[PDB]
Amino acid sequence: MYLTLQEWNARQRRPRSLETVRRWVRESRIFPPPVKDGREYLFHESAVKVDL
Amino acid sequence: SDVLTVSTVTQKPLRDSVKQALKNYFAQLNGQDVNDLYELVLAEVEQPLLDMVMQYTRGNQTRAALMMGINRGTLRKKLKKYGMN
Amino acid sequence: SDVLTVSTQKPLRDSVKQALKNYFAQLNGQDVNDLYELVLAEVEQPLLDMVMQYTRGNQTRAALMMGINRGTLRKKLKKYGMN
DNA sequence: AATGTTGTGTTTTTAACAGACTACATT
DNA sequence: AATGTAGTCTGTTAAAAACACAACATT
Repeated sequence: MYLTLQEWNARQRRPRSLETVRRWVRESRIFPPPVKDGREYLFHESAVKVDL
Repeated sequence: SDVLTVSTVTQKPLRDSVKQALKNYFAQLNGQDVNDLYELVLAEVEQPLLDMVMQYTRGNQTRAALMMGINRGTLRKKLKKYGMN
Repeated sequence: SDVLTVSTQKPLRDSVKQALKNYFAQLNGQDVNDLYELVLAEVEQPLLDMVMQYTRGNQTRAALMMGINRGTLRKKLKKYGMN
């Protein structure tokens, strides 16, 4: 049920650039916040972008 | 049925053009010893593919790496190899 | 002057160039995401086919011919189903 | 009989990978 | 304002390498 940043971005309504979505993670704009196992982030299926 | 083909006029798969280019390369082999035939075939094929994708994205590296399914860094490192920046 | 050529003698890089120009045209709006492995597989399968006929099934000779590890050769052969 | 090759493990090394982040451009 | 890109960096890790060797093969 955990996807990579690459996969989760594609599943979204409007997929953005990888560098932007990584900034979203850096700026905590995605809940639930994804853990970082090793070199990559693991998103949850349900995760969305909360508008601060 | 094959996705990558050339025009010869019949549509021959690219695997044929490689098979024929090695049969010709093996015939030219006047007893010489081949020690890095992989790097030689790869360099002859990476350089054209890099040129064509980069042309298609109009020089957008990110769109080009995303196209080939490779890291943007290894795209940049392979462009530096074949001297394309 | 080019080591790898196909029959006038045109280099192999030209045959690749024409194949992609043909590929890009056929793409009716489809999105590409794996073009490298698609091309590499179309080139690794014949080159393995050729040095295996050249060394007559001698894996050790074929691997040294290409400049790759013998296991790497074995691994790529298992990939394209050349057991 | 001697010598090379396969099959298949180890262990080390190289190369790809995802990401961070800034200056600048595009939307 | 938010997003996209190039360029330059970090880490993590998977591919590739080097090597070892009893088995079977070739000469």
